[PDB]
Amino acid sequence: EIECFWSNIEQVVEIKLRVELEEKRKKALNLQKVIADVTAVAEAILPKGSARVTTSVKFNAPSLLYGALRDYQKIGLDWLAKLYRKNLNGILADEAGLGKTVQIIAFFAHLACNEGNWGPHLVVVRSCNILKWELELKRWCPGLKILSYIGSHRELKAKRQEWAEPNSFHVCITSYTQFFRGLTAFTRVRWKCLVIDEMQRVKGMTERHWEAVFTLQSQQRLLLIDSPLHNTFLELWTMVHFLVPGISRPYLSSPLRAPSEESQDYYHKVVIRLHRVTQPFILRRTKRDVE
Amino acid sequence: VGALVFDIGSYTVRAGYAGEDCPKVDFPTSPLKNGMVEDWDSFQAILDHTYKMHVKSEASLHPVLMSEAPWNTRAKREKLTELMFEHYNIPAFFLCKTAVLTAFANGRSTGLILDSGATHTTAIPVHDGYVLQQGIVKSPLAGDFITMQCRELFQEMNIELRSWHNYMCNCVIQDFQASVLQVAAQMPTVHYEFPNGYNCDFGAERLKIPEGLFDPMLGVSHVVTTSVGMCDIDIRPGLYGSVIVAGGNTLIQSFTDRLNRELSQKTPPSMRLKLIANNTTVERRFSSWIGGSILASLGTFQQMWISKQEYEEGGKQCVERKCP
Repeated sequence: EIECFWSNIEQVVEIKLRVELEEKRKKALNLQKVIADVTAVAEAILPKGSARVTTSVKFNAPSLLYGALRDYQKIGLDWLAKLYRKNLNGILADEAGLGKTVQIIAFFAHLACNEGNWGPHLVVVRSCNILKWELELKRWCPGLKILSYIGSHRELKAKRQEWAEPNSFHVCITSYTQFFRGLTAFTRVRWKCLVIDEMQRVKGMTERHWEAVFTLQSQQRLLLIDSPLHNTFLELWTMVHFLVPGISRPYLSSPLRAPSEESQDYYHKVVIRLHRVTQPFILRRTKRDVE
Repeated sequence: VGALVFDIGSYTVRAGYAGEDCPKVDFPTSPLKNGMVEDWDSFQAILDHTYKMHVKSEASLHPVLMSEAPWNTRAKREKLTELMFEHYNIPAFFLCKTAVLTAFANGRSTGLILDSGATHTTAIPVHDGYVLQQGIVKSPLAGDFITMQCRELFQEMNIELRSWHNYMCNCVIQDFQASVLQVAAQMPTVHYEFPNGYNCDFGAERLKIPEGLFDPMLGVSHVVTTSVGMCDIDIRPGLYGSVIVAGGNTLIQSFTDRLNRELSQKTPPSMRLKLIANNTTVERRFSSWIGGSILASLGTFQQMWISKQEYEEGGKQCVERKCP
């Protein structure tokens, strides 16, 4: 009889499964309702090429990463660890199909207990692109506290209100429509690990959104290079300041705007700066090396 | 006709319906000094006081279930069924061990139970819903002992710590325990105030008083580790991963915690020893009543009681036959 009401409690368990299934159904229903400092340091540190799988990974899969790593994934993790260690924003340019997400999740779980490094990291992503990336984040790191940013303006505002709090959760996220609705709401905290991807094809990149993408507050920032950064002034000298903040020139103090001819010469000096800042962080190579 | 489930525990009586979560009446119990009915008339009277004053319902209507001590003697059970059916004329009856209900309250049939009441703290390993009488270990280092330490440690403080004053005298030493007693070595302490306002800086007394049950006689850890020794050989791993605690007397700060350490360092480290943390007073105080309330409610309870019928066809003998 004990086994019998344990059976009835097991039908309670299947009722719980019904509750979870209805919660996923309601997920669908609501979704329907819905100068060269960092440069030189990265040149020295970031292992690349033959040093993409064979290096000194002095920080492997952390305690909080309940998942494995590819050798070059471990190396990206180690480079990110040093990158924060040296107060650096850095680009993680592991080619797509090689698992940038594994490196980023491992770095989220590693930039952690020790310093207790807890700013709700970040990932700047698309509304549609947030889903799979967050799925991976919780897959490899089901322990790291995370917060999502997609939903009704009520839910989005509630999430935004709790972003300013430091140590609140490991990882923060942001889409790009709510970026229209959250333009200056993402420059709040000096996030301990900021990450930018998909910024390239953001709709309506107005000067508003230009800047808001540019000078997000961070104690660290990351970037994913699906394709090497581009020969457009704004985006990439941002990516540079991003890479080299705290410089003698505050970002909004941009030295001459527009690519005029004289501004083209000043921009060629800035392009020397540009290449030197961007190259060190491009761990970009084909599957052939590290398939 | 909602089934009534009463706990007649040594120091308080927990009473209520099967379908309700809480015993609607929890009042002080005495005719249960050793653990079983010492005074049948006083026992019968307090039961009478229960049906009429505590629940305001005749016993003749609702089905009734009573819980009894694991180590109790049979003669108590035969007489209880004799007294209960004859006097109250209930339609259906049942008897279950308090330890069994706790394991039922904790939703874990196979387990080991630690509880304490008036004068007694015991260890009872239950397998497959069956109490192993041979495995039971009964110790005197109950809550009363610790409170008696409190009372003496209050008398040495020379505070002014008819029967009601004794009830007050006993009530306070228990109330002090919950607030203060935790298991110079204690650093600055609480400022607990008596109703009249008297108090003191209750220092190491909060740490030394609880230590008696571990070291005043068999400590609680010794009570249990031996109990499993006395039981079967191969089920012992099951008990260790299923140890439970119940009883208001077990409500001391870091009590369950210190128990985990004492056992973790006494059991083989390889063992999967685990404690189920029903440490809340409400959990502990209700644990026995909860199991009984669950038991009566179920749809197979409809065949498990000793109906009034069984008692006409057979006398006291049914108790040993229907209740494990």
